[PDB]
This record gives sequence, C-alpha cells and structure tokens, in this order.
Amino acid sequence: ARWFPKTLPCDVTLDVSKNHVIVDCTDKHLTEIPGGIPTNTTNLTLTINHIPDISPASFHRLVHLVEIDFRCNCVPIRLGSKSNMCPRRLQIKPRSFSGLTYLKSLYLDGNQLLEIPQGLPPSLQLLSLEANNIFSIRKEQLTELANIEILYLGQNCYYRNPCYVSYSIEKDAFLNLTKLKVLSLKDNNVTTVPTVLPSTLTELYLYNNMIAEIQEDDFNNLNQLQILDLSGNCPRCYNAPFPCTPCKNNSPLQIPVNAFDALTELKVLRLHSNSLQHVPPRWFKNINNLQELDLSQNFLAKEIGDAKFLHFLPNLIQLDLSFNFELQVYRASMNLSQAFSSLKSLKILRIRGYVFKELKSFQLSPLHNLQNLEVLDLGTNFIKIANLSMFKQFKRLKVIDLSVNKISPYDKYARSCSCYKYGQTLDLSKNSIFFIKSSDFQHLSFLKCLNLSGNLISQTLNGSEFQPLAELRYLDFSNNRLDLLHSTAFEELRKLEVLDISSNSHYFQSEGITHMLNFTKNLKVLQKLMMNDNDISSSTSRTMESESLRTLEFRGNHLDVLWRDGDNRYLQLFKNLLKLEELDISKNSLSFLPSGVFDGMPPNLKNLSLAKNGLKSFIWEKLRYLKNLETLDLSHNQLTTVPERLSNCSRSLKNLILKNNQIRSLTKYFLQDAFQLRYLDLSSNKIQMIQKTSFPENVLNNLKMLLLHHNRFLCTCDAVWFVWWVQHTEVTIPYLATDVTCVGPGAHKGQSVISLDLYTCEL
Amino acid sequence: ARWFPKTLPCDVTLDVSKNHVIVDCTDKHLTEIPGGIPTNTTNLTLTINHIPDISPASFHRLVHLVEIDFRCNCVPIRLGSKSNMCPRRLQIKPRSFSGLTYLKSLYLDGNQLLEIPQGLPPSLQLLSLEANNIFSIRKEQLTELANIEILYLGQNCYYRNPCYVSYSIEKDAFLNLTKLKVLSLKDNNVTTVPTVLPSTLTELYLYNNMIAEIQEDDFNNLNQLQILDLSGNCPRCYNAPFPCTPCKNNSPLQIPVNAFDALTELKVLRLHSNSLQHVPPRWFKNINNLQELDLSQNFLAKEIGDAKFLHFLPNLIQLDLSFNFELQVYRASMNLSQAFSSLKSLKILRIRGYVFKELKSFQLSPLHNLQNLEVLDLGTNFIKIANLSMFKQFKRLKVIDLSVNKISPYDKYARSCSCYKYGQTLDLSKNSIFFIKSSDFQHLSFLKCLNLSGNLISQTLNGSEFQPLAELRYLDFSNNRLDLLHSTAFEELRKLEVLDISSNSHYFQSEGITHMLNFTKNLKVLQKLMMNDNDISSSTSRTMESESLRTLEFRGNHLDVLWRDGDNRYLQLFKNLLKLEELDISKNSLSFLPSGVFDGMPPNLKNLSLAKNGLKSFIWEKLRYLKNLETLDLSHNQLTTVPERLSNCSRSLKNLILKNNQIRSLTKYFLQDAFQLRYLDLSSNKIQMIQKTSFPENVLNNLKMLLLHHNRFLCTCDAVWFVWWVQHTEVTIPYLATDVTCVGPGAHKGQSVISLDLYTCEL
Ligand SMILES: O=C1[C@@H]2C[C@@H]3C[C@H]1C[C@@](C(=O)N1CCN(c4ccc([N+](=O)[O-])c5ncccc45)CC1)(C3)C2
Ligand SMILES: O=C1[C@@H]2C[C@@H]3C[C@H]1C[C@@](C(=O)N1CCN(c4ccc([N+](=O)[O-])c5ncccc45)CC1)(C3)C2
Repeated sequence: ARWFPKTLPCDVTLDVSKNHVIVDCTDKHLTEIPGGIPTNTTNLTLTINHIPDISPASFHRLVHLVEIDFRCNCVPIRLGSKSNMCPRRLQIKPRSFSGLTYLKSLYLDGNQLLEIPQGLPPSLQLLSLEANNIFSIRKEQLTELANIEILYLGQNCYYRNPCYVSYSIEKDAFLNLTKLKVLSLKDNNVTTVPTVLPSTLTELYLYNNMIAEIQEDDFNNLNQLQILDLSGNCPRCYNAPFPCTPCKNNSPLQIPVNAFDALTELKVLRLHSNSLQHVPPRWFKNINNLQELDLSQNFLAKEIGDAKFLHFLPNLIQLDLSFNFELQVYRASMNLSQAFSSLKSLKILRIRGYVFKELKSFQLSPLHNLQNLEVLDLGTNFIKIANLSMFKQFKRLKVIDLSVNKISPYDKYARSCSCYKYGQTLDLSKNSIFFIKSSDFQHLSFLKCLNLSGNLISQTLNGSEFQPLAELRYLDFSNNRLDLLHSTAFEELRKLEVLDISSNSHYFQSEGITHMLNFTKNLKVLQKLMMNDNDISSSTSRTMESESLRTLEFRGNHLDVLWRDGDNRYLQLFKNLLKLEELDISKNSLSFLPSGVFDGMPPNLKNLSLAKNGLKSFIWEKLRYLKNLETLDLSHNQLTTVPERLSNCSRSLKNLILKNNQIRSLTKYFLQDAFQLRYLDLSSNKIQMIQKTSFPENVLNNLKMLLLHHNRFLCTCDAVWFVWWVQHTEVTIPYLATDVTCVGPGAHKGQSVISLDLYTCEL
Repeated sequence: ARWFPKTLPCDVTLDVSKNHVIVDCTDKHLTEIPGGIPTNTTNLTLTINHIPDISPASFHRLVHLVEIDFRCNCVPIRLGSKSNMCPRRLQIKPRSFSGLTYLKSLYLDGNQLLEIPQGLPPSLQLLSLEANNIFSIRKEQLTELANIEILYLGQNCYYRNPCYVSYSIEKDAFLNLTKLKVLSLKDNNVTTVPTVLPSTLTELYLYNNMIAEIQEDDFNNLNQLQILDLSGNCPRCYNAPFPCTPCKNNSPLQIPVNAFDALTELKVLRLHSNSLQHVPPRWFKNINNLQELDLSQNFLAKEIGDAKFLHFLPNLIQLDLSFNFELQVYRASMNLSQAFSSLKSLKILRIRGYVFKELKSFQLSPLHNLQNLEVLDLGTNFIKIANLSMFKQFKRLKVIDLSVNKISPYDKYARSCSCYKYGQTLDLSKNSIFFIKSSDFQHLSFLKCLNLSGNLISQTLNGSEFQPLAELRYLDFSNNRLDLLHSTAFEELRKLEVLDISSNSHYFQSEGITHMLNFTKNLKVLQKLMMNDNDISSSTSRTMESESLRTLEFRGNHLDVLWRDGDNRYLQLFKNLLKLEELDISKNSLSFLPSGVFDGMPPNLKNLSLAKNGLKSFIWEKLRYLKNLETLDLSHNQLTTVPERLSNCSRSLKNLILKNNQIRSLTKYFLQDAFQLRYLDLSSNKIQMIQKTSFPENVLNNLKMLLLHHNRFLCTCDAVWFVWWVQHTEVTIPYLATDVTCVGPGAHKGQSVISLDLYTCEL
C-alpha cells in the first residue's frame, strides 16, 4: 500500500492545481522544526511552541515557501496562558529570510521582538508583527519593505503588553512604501498619526490608541483609503472592565471639520468609544460612498436627537449608535431625529445602550419608509411599556430585536494565539413577560419566529395563547416554567415546524401532576422538537405521536425513571413517531437500556445519540431492529465490551462513535464483513492492542475517518502488524504522532506509534 | 474520675429540679433498643431506625416514662429517603403500653400502622399517629382514649401516602373524648367533618382535605375552639407544583353564612387555598376575638376591592391575602377598599400575589392611619412604577417589603422525620434598579436599612448616591456590580454601621482597574463589613483603615494573588484596622501564608477564620504576634502537622478548630501547659493514636467540648490508656459511640471506642 513512512508530525495538504503544499504544525509543542521538510512546501505554519530561535539553516533548502506562520511561540506576560514560559525573547540571526526568494507572507505575532527583523526578501507582501515589544519605527529598518502591502504593527504597547513609552515614529517612516495598502497600529500607545502615510493606503487601523488631536494635514494625501478606524482614542472610561486612560477634562477626540476631505473612496469609518458629543456634518462632506459608520460608546444622546450629519450619508449601509446614554439620566422615550429618513440604503440599525422608559408607536416613525431596513436592534434599553402591535408596520424587516429590556404584557479584532433563516423574527427573549395573552401578539401574523427565552413564564397552555401567530414556523420557549397539563398545547400553531421548550424543568421536576407528552399529535408540520434539559421524570400519556416530527432532542432529562425495571409502560414512548430520524436521548442518567425498548423505537430512525448517559452494559444484538440507523453515538459512556460482530449487529450503521469510553481490548472479528461502515471513533479509551484478524484492508480501505488517540496503547512486539499497519496505511488518523502515544514498555514510554521500529523482533 | 462505664449509645440529660431523665437516640440506626436503660427515665426518643417491632418486654422495667417518641422508623414510600427500607410495616403486640402508668405522651408518626394501637394507659395525654395508614376511625378503638388531650391523626391519605379510600369516621367517634383539646385530621382525604366533635376542643386542623361542603350543625357545639384550619379544601389548582384534586365546576368551599355561630373564642381562622370568591360578613358575626385570618390562594381579587367583612374584625392582628390574582389579568393598580381602615389592631398585612402595574401614593390611603401596622408585604407583584418618596408617611412601620417586583428608577406544618433589628427597613431586593439617584431615596431619611440585593447595579459610586439616607445603619448591596474606583464610596453614610457589598465580583474580577479598598476610612461608626464572594484580585490602595471596624468577612476572594511570593505590598492589608476583632478570610485559595503577614494583622483580633482555603503548611510560631486570638478556625483545610507546643504557640487561644483536616498523629507535648484552652475540634481526621503525655487531666478537666469523630482510630493494644481515658472520663465527646469507630485490627473493625475491652493486653 505504502513504502514511504513519513514521520512528520505535521498535517500535510496538497493542492496540485494551486501548487500549494501546506504543512500545519498547530499546537504541536515542538522545540526544533522537524527534519526532512519536502522542498515543494509553500505554506508553513508554526503556532504556539517552544522553539528558542531561528537560524538561516531553518529555511535553507526551502525556496518555494510563500507563507511562514511563526505566531506566538513565547506569548507575552498577559496575552496567553502562563503554562508555557520561554526563558527569554525570540531572536533571529541576520539573513534568516533572504534565502526565500518566493516568500510573500510572514506572521511573527506574539514573540516579544524588540525591533523589526532585517534581511527580509523584497518579494514579501505581508508582514505582521503584532503583540511584540516594537515601540520604535525608523526609516532605515523600513527601507527593505519597499514592496510590502500589509503591515500589522499592532498591540505593541497597551495594558496587556506594556512598554511604558509612547510610540515613536520618525517623520516619513512609511512614506517610501509605495505598495503599502493595509497598516494597523492598534494598541500601540500612539500619540500622533505617523504623517506622512503612503498615498496607496486602503485600510488604516489606528484604533485603541492615545491619539488626542487630529491634524488637518493628516489624511491630506490618502485618496484611496477605504477603511479608517479611530476607535478608542479618548475613550468612554465609565464602568469599563479594562484599564483605560481617558483624556483630560473629559474632552473628545479633537477632529477638525476639514479632516476627511481627501478621503473620497472611504466606505468604513468607525469612531466607536471616542467620548464624542457632537458630529459635525462637515466631516461627511467629501465621503459620498460611506457604507459603515460606528459611533458607539460616546455621548451622542443629544446628537441622535438632532442627527444632522445623517443628511450627508445617502449610501450608508450600517449605523452603530450603541451605548450613547448619559449618566444618571433615565429617559422617558427614545428621541430619534427625522433625518433618519434620509438613510435610503440603510439595512442594519443598532441603537442599543440608549436606555429609556417607554417605546411608543410614533417614536419609530422616521424608520417607517426605509425599504432596505432589515435589522432593528433595540436590546439593552430597559424598556417598560412597548405595545407589540405597533410592529405591524415593520413587516418588510427581518430581525426585530426586543432583548433583555423589561417589556411586560475593547479589541474585538483580537486574533488570539437560529431564526434569521426562517423569515421575520421577534426576539422577545429575557424580557419581563410572565404570562401570554392572545391580544398581545395581535397584528403579528407575519411573524415566522418568536423568541421567548428566559422570560420565566409560568403558564398552563390550553391552546389559546398564540392564536394570531398563524404563520409561526419557530417558537423558542426555553428557560421558562411550562406546565404540560393539556394535550392541546400549541394546537393553534398550525404552521409550526420547530418548537423549543427546553430548560422548563420547574414543573417537570414535580411528581404526580399530569405531563401530556402527546401534545405533538395536533402539530401536522412539526419538523424539530427541542425539549432538552427539562428533567422530565413522569408522563401521564403513554406514547408520543406525530405525522411529521423528524428531529427530537431529549437530552438532560430523566429516562432512567421512565424506563425503570419492570415498568413496561413508557417503553414505546417514541414508537408512534413515524417520521423520526434524529433522536438525541443523551445525558439521561441511563445506567442500562432494558431489553425491548428498541422495539418501541421509530422505524425510520437514522441518528441516535446516547452520550454522557452512563450505560454500564449496552446490548448490541438489539440493533437489528433499527434497520435505518447510521449514526449511533455512544460517546462519553461507561461501556465495557464492544459487539461480537458488527456485520451481525447492523447492516446500515456507518458512524459508530465511542469517544471517552472504557474499552480495554477489541474483539477478533469486530469489523468482519461490515463493509457499509464509513466512520469509527475510539478516542480516549483504555485499549491495549489491536490485531489484524479484526481489521482487514477490505474494510479499512473505505473508512473516511478513524480516531484512535489519547488511549493506552502498549507498544511491545505483541502487535508488530499494527506497526506495519500504522505507518504504512493511508487511513486517516488525526493526531497520529503527538496524542496517541505508547505507555510502555519501560524505555518505550511516550513514543509515537508512527515512529515505531523494533528491530529486535525478528532477528 | 469515673468507675461506671455506661456503654449506652444515646445522649443522657438530667434535670433534677424537673425530674427529667431524657434519653435521646436520634439518628442512631439501632435495630433493637439497647439494654440497661436506667429506670428513672422519663423522656424516651427513637427517631428513624431499623427496629422491627415492639413487645411488652420493651418498657417492662420503665414505669416512670412520660414521653415515648417512636417516630418514622419505617417511613412511607414517598415521605422520606429510600435508603432505609423496612421489610414490612410496624407491629405492636397487645398490652405494650399498659405497663406505663405514668405515660403522658406518645409519638408514632410515619410507621405505617393500619389502625390505632390498643392497650394504651388512661394517663396518656398526647398521641400522634401521623403519616400512617389509618383511614378508619371507630368508637371501640377510641374508648380507651377517654383522657386524651392532643390527637394528631393527620397525613394518613394523600398524594405522598395514598390509601385510595375516603376517610371513614363513624358517628360520634370523638364525642366521648371529654378531655380532647387538639385534633388534626390534615391530609386524610376526609369528605365530611366528623360530627359530633367534643365540646372541649381548642384547636381543629382539618386542612388539606377533600371536604366540599360545611354543614350548619357542624361547629354547633364547639364554643371553646380557638384555631380552625380549613385550608386546601377545594384548592386553587392552577400552576400547583403538587398533585391536587379541585372540586367540580370550580366551586369554592361551600360554607354557610350561619356556620361560625357557636365559635366565640376563635382567634385563628385560616381559609387559605379554598378557591373562595366571596367572603360574606355573616361569617364574622359571632367571632369577635379573631386575631389571625388567612385567605391566600383564592379568587378574592374582586373581594379585596369591596372587603365588607373587614368591618367585623376590630381585633384582627394578621391578615394574609396573598396570591389572589386572576388569570390573564394584569391590573393597572391595586384596589384596596376603604374598610381596611377598620383594622385598628392590624400589625402584619401581606398582599403578595396581587400582581398589578403601578403602585401610586393614594393606593395605600386606607393604611395611612393604622397606628399598629408594622409589616407591609408587597412582594411578588411585578410593580413597574413606584415612587419611593410616597413611603415618607409610613415612618411608624418596621418592614416595607418591596421584593422581586420590577420597580425601576401545601403543608407548611410538615414536621418531617437581618435588618428587622435595626429599625425601619426598605427591602428593594431583586428589583429592576440599575442605577442609584439621589432624588429617588429622598424623603427617606428615617430609613435604618436599605436592601438592594440582586438589583445588578453597575455604578461607580463617588459619594453622592445615598445622600438623603442620613440615618442609614445597614446597607445591603449584595449581588450587584460595584466599581470601587474612588475611596469616597459610601462617604455620605455617616451613621452607617453594617455594609454588605458581597457578590460584586463582576468589576473585581477585572485586572488593572483601580480598586480602592481604603473606602472605609471615611466610615466613622462602621462596625461590620461583608465583602465576601467578590473575587478581589487586585487593589490600588495598599492598606485598609477604620476607626471602628470590628467585623470583616473576606471569604470567597483571592488573597492568594494579593499575598503572592515576593509581593510584600499587601502584607499589611488589615494592619490599620485597629478595632478589628472578627476576621473571616476563608475560601481564599490560600495555599500557604507567607511569613510576615501576621505582623500586619490587627492587634485587637480575636476571631480568625481560615476555612476551606487549602493551607498546605500553616506555621504556628507566628501566632505569638496575635496575643488576643481566641477562635482560630482552620477547618476544611489540608494541614499536615499540628504545632509543637500550644503553650509556646499562643497564650489566649481557646477555640482551636481543625475540622476536616489531614492529621495522622498528634505530638507528645501538644496540650502541655495550655491551660487557657476551652474548645478543640479534630473531626474528620486521619489520626491513628493519641497517648497520655500530650493529654493530661490538668488540661482535659477544663475543656467544654472536644470532637474526635469520623477519623481512623486504630484500636489495638498500643493505646490502652486511651481506652481507660475514653470510657472513664467525663470530657464531652459527641457521637462517642456511633461515629468514632475502630478501623482495625481485623476482627476489631467498626467497633466503638466506648465499648472497648482488650483483656488479652496484660494477662
Ligand atoms: O447587569 C448588567 C450589565 C452587564 C450588561 C447587562 C447588564 C446591563 C449592563 C449595562 O450596560 N447597563 C447597566 C445600567 N446602565 C447604567 C449604568 C450606570 C449609570 N450611571 O452611573 O448613571 C446609568 N445611568 C443612566 C442610565 C443607565 C445607566 C447602562 C446599562 C450591561 C451592565
Ligand atoms: O418565576 C417565578 C415563579 C416562581 C415564583 C417567582 C416567580 C413568579 C412566580 C409567580 O407566582 N407568578 C408568575 C406570574 N403569575 C401569573 C401566572 C400565570 C397567569 N395566567 O395563567 O394568566 C397569570 N395571569 C395574570 C397575572 C399573573 C399570572 C403570577 C406570579 C412565583 C412563578
């Protein structure tokens, strides 16, 4: 099959059409790069490791490298886990990258460098030096980057990685970079923008810095700029969960009126957390193609009432005005200006953090004509009175956020080391609704969704609550207190397809009261039912019936009491679910499955999940009754013995999952004649040996995935074929060189099975 | 010292003045009563056990018994833990109590008896047969109880202990009980009141039954009745967490108008959960001395608006009107009738469960003249708008309950087997207050308390929030998000004595922001400070200062980071607290105390708590610096070695607590010359032997308590003196015969040290 044993502990991906040989050593804890790298490699990745340094002998016989990822080998003091500490910082000998004539990208983030390395090839187009200790920019060290295009010099001096010195950039340091397009100086303690910047810049990220004043001759040459991020300069420090230094006298970022003049191709402008109080319309005079405008965490509560600058943004797509409230000011209503009607191309409008008392109908009148408006975020506003019927005008919308408000009837780009698909959505989750009336949801027949998660509604539904919701296809009733006393629950939701009544264990924990689990009989088009984490311990109805239910999640419940010894009542609980194909009966404290319960299983079942249950002895001969089962899931269980013969067990099972099990040895005809298998998991086990008579190539040649890591393989001369099978077969085994180790014998401890060579076996 | 070794495993209490010898065998798991009971015994108690039966030979030589407690030896199927199952029910041979001429009380609850035992002495005054299977009452079995006074025949037939048959009571079964005063027939599935009842009844508990109609000739002879409990008859079954059977057509308990006529001395009348809709004033025509009236869980929402019957209760003390709301009815205001002004002697008024929208000022106008009104409960009402200034008229009150409402700026007698002491209290806990204004608490200077627990207030207090609270002596700010950025927090609370800022770990978990822990310097009369469970990990201020702080609870925090290795900054964190006497620095993940931190301890410290910390090695010689320490608490720790000599350790330590420790052997001069000791704990340890040279009688004679149970005592001939010391010394050792056992050797496993006799030691 294979006579080329490659002991490389890194993943290899081949793309002949793209000429890409990707070697991936992510999270491999290597101290030195492995020997024998194929010379056709193009992409090279080395994440968090323990590699001390780099020498020119590292990339000596690799010229075709086009991407080198050396990110975060020695993470700084506060940016990563302190379980992997380097003795010192990273050092690079001179001319360590000059031999890479085809290099085009380099990632050196989080390695505690003092200055920019020298000797880089002129073909380099990307260079990222984030999370380093480079707080000084000069021209002589940038002369070699005359052909760079993307430069990430961010996260160099701030509270996570301090340097105690303001960012020093000499005059015209980036001027001679005629090919530079992206420049990110985020979290660098920058005092002034490094003028002059190259005129070919397209993305400028100067956010989360200490820039206090902007000059009129700052962006005077940037005519091709498209993204300008000045967020966090003079930030809003009140109740900030991060160390922030505000400006003196609580002054905002001093931006002149004639500042965004040369910016003509600007499409994204984020001024989030700048302590701004006024937004002059002169800023938006020359930027005609502005699409995204972030103005969050400011003091624009009085500006939103006027909002004159909105008259200069006819092509605005997004508008973030979150958390603009005043201190000790509880407003009675939201004061949206009429100029909001000038945003013709507006799609998303998030006005969170604008806390007020009552949301009336005519308060959203400027938004009554935005034909392109889809999302309307109004969460975290602590609204008290809000008649939902007023939303009968926003039918063309897609998301109506009515979040944690109490209606009643820093660096988000940190690259560290639902209902929107069904239609109209009313997200009333985490509100102060404690009972459901039919008149409250009136004039809301167009709703395809209704999220009532976390409202803590204690109500006995008899089939008269969600009456106006005729077109409802998804109802989220999680984190409440549902009382299933009548089988007529959710009977008026004719077009209901998905029902989530999870986390309603309050009334289900009680013993003796009626629990009609046959409430799905009146649901004719119900496709998915999520009732997990409900602690369902009893049920008056004996069976569950449905003409269309295909998915059922019954995890975190008590089937161990329903299938108790001698209690033959609830054995056929899911037998009448004809169209059921996806069962998720897991975490149900099931210590054993009583013989006969599989006879009360849906005949069309395909997906069975029995994870985190506690099965002490799961029988296998009863799987013949499930002639359509394909994805049996027995992960995180306490099984002891694997089946006798998988061929006699099932004819359609192909996705056996036995993760985190307790198995000490496989059988000797396990995979005999089980050709239909295509997926097997045996991770985190206690097995000792696996022979050949149970693993022939007729069955191994078709398996797509096979996980045999984190176990107790004893690598002695007892399973020599396994050796000849582990390093000479192309079956996909992930983590085959670092996680699956050898616990013995003696000097053979911790050895990888891929590099096994016992010459003293057949001398 | 003592030559009478009593191997009785039950506690003995002697009262010579009362002539009471109380033998207590609570939770002792005995199979047969022990032999050798002293004949002077009067009180005898046997709780949950495994005793099969009783024979006349049990109380043969005990005549002076006046109280026999045989409760709950074989608990029914659902009333107790199923870990102690009896093979059958309890049986009593005839004439098992006739030999007790001085018997006056008998408790036979929860023993699954079928009928009332016969042969009881005529001197019996109390007889309780609760939680049994006695669902039939006859006259021939009650003829022997002609001198009984208290009869508890409750909990005989209901959902916890079913019998499937209505309670059968023959005509005039209790008539000949001329001395009967208390009769409780609760939870017995009674259909009709057992007329006729003895005219000398004073307390009648017929609650939680299935009585549907009351007759006019039912209480016609009860003229000395004082307590009448008819709660749960035709109950309110909506959203009930217990199996309840309501009456047909949703009808209330049919009580005639001329029903409470003969009742003249009635003081307590509870009609809770009767589905009542009207309360006729004719019911309260003859009962002039009614003090307590319970009317909870009814449909009196329209009756509270009228409340005519309140004109007939001039001596009413309590009035419970909780949970009288209507279904699918969210009221806009609380409609209290004017007749509430007729309750001159009213003290407590709980109107919970009366959910409405807004609580205005003039809604409580009838209560504006109740001079005796103290408690005003208004929790669980979901109030939205409620101006607190309107409470400037209820200054004479004591408790103003403003519970889980959202204001913004079955059988409770089941005998199973703060701020009210400081003055005026405003309990605004678990409300929807997210920020504190000075104008909100205006006109509330009389407040001695303010509970703001669970409001989740994210605010940076600078000393201007609680300004009108000049007389505030207690502030509960738990379960919030406090930002201690300024040392001027709570500076305006001049008369503040207790401050609870616990469970505010949100902003304290953040690293880098300022945490001014010296905010107690401006508090001149602060006596107690509770800041536990705050995860305090950093502090800008180095020390904490206070002229008056005496108690400080600092548990559930991170002192393991504040006292890190080499970090000598926060060593003297509590040194400036001069008057500090009670320190509770526990659960702080402290793996070791760095040497020198005790030098930064308050000199006046008396109470130190280091529980659940994780101390791997706690030094003892450093305790000489604490010359006032008396209650050192080292429970639930991982210590290994006890101090060398307690005399050289401390001169005032007297309450050593080493519960749940890991100690394998004591020293040989531990308690030498440590005369001041008066309290020692060594429970849940791993010790093996304790000799005499460390435990002399000069020090053992004064110790009040000494706990040495749940450990690994090896009871071999190695510590014979210990034997002669354990059963011949009167030092108080609780659980000396059941919990402290012997783990060896061999045949001597599980033996009690109190019954140790090794004759083969010195043959
Ligand atoms: O628990 C909670 C957290 C974590 C999240 C959920 C959640 C609410 C949350 C929050 O952002 N908010 C708290 C309440 N907010 C405010 C705070 C202080 C002041 N203030 O100092 O005057 C105010 N004055 C006027 C109006 C609002 C004020 C604004 C809304 C966000 C804190
Ligand atoms: O989570 C929670 C729990 C556990 C406690 C805290 C808490 C509130 C709580 C509660 O007792 N309540 C829920 C809300 N309550 C109600 C429910 C149903 C109906 N209904 O079926 O029409 C109503 N119709 C009108 C008015 C109120 C109604 C009454 C107040 C009590 C349930």
